[PDB]
Amino acid sequence: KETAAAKFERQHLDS
Amino acid sequence: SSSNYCNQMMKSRNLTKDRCKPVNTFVHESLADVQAVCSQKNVACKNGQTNCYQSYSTMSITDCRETGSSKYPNCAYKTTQANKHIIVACEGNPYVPVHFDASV
Repeated sequence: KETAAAKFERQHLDS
Repeated sequence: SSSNYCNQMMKSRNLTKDRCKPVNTFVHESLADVQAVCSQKNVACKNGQTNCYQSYSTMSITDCRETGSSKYPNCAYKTTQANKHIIVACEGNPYVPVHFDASV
């Protein structure tokens, strides 16, 4: 399912 | 959950569809520039472990913090925009950010 790296991106990145 | 940036993005990114999360920070920089912090200044994490890194430069960030009147289902956030150094904890191969430790 969602990796820790993927979760970081979904929760914190807004490029 | 009424159209300021934090209410909108916390919903879109699945943070507040099933709970109100008290605080969250969004970084308005490219993915690879945020990934680049894992090879920048090594610092201790708040918990004491040492896989945290601080960006050499400030980055554009939006802080979202729940108001004192926020109750699920109606989460509500105060939106604060700032330029700050970010501190992330890194893991894996490739060594990438997995947790947001702080902004300073």
